[PDB]
Amino acid sequence: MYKIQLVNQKEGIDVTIQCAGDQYILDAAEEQGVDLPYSCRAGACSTCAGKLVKGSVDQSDQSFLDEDQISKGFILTCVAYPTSDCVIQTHQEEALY
Ligand code: FES
Repeated sequence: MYKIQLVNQKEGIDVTIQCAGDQYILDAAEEQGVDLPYSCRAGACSTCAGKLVKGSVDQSDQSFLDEDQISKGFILTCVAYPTSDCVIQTHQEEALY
């Protein structure tokens, strides 16, 4: 399983969880007691946006983020399967706007 560090100083989040390659990051976090934002849970909005600081994901079901947003590291945590150990900033929807 992948090691996923989730951070947000404003929200008081600083936790590293395990996530299998076949579970989405949001779901693994919520299963482990972490309170992350989401609404559609289907990759079609920005509510669950996070930002990769390090690592990689497979978020190929996502349908919202453009190529420049992806290039900067943004991810939709509700449809992102980890493909490496990651460090992710949570609650990053503002950084898109
Ligand atoms: S909650 Fe809408 S894309 Fe993740």
